[PDB]
Amino acid sequence: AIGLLVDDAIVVVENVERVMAEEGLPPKEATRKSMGQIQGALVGIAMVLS
Amino acid sequence: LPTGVGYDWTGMSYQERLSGNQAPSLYAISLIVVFLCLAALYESWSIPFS
Amino acid sequence: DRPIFAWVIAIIIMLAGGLAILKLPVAQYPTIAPPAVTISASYP
Amino acid sequence: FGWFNRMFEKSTHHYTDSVGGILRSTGRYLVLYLIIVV
Amino acid sequence: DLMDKEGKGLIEATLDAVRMRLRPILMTSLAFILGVMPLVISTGAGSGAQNAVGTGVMGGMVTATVLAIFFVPVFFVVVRRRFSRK
Repeated sequence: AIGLLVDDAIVVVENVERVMAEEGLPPKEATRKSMGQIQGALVGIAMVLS
Repeated sequence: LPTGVGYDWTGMSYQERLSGNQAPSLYAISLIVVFLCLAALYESWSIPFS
Repeated sequence: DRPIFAWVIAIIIMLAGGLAILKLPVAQYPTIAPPAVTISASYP
Repeated sequence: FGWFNRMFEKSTHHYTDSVGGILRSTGRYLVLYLIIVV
Repeated sequence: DLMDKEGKGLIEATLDAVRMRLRPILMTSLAFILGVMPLVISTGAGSGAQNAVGTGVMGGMVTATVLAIFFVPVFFVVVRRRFSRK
């Protein structure tokens, strides 16, 4: 499981790191709109691993 | 063999094994539901096949 | 509302439901009478 | 570091340049997919 | 999320997609391989079952990233399934 656990934790974390360079923005709104794209997958991937 | 001689499989083995009959049925339904769950969050007839 | 999402909910019931027909008794009337144990000896 | 300078050199050229190269073709890498299934 | 919301990109949306996420595919997968490393070998006496687990994942992660992110589908698929007809 450890393999498919930091996997999920890495996608959220580093996608914020993208928004803090691609379009320089550290604040809370960068973390929110980053998982506007990611959240769609996060629930779908949960249903296919199930 | 001669008359009055039958047989019966005794006696741990089995009822239905694992790499045998079972595995085909397990992987079978695994594909059926994976396709359905790649549609509640996607909407197409192409995304699931990828 | 959208189709695809609602149709995956219905296809779960296509399996789950029909799976119960292949995995649950097909018997007649259920258990109703109060269960009674019966002793039985014999003096010939 | 030259470690970060390396990673962006692969991601821009090399990798992604050859991603456009393979996408141009199709018939060869489909025959390669079916070879993998064999 | 690029194709519909932003711009189409017939083959410049699938290309532009990994243009900004080759990092997490090889960051998760390289961190996965190294976490499975102590099971493949290293330990080989106390638990011989560790060899049975980690051998079939180290194999199925070398060929699940260096192949998927490249040459063979997870790119080619989206082209001929979505596009090319309807």
